[PDB]
Amino acid sequence: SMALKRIHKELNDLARDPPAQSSAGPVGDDMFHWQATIMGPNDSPYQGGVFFLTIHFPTDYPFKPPKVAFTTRIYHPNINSNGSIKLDILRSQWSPALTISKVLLSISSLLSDPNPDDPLVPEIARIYKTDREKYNRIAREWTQKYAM
Amino acid sequence: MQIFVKTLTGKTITLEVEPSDTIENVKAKIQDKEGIPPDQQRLIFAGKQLEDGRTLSDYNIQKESTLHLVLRLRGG
Amino acid sequence: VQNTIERFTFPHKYKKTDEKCTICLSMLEDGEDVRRLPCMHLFHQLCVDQWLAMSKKCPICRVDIETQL
Ligand SMILES: [Zn+2]
Ligand SMILES: [Zn+2]
Repeated sequence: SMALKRIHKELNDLARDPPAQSSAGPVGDDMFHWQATIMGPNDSPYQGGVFFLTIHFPTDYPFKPPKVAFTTRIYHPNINSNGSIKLDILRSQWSPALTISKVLLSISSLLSDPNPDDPLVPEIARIYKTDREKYNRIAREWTQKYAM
Repeated sequence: MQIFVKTLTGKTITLEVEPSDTIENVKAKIQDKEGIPPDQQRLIFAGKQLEDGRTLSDYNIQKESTLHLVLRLRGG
Repeated sequence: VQNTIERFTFPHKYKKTDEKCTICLSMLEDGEDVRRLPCMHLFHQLCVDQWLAMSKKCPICRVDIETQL
C-alpha cells in the first residue's frame, strides 16, 4: 500500500526520464510484479545480447528488497540456471533509498565485473579465474544461443 | 624474507617466509602463531584472493608486503 | 529501539530549493515530521524511523548513526 505509492513514483521517474540501455514495467495489472530487459554491456562477452528479468516487490517495499531473476540464460559465476542473482544490494546490502533503476545498473555492472570469489555456480568461477579466454568464449557462445 | 599479515582490527603479525612458499604453507604459519585453522583463513593481497596451491612469488608478494587476513566463508 | 534513535539524531518540523525523502520519494513540505542523521542526511520521520528499527545505518551513505570521529 505504501509500497504501491512508492512503486508508482518510480514508474513516473522512468516515464519522465527514460533510461538508456534498459526497460522495465509492470506485468499486466499487477504493480508488484514487473518485467525488464538489460542490454549486455559492450565490454563484456555478453555484448549484443538482451537479457530478460522478472521482478517481484514484497508488500513492505522499499524496506525489503525486490526479488529479481533472469529469464534468459547467461554464463555467469553469480547467476545460476534458475536465473537467481547473487548480488549484495539484493540481500544484506539492500537500502530503502535504492530504486529498481539502480538495481538494474548494479546487475549490469555485475555483468561487466563478476565476483568469482563468492560464486553462485562454482564451476564457472574456476574457469573465470583459471582460463579467462575460455570463460569469455563460452559466455559469448551462450549469448548467441539464448540472448539474441 | 619478512612479511606481515593484518586483520580487520588492525592486528598485525609477522612471518618469516620464502618466495617459493605456498599459500597453504603461509596459512599453516598463521595457524602456529594465532591458532586459526587454515580452513578458516582467507588471504588477500592487492585486491586478489590468494589460492592455496600458488606461491607468494606467483603474486609477486615481496619483502615487507602486507597480506590481509579475513574469514573464509562457505559462499555463495 | 526508538530512543537510541532519539539520542543520536535530530527530530524537528520542516521549514522550507526543494528536498526529497529518498525513501518515500515525495518532497518534504513545511511542517512535516522530519529527522536528520549524523551524516546530515534528512528524511521524513515516519520513513526513516521504519528503517532504523531494522538497521542503524543511513539509507543513503550507510554510515552508522552512532559514528563519532
Ligand atoms: Zn519520506
Ligand atoms: Zn547518510
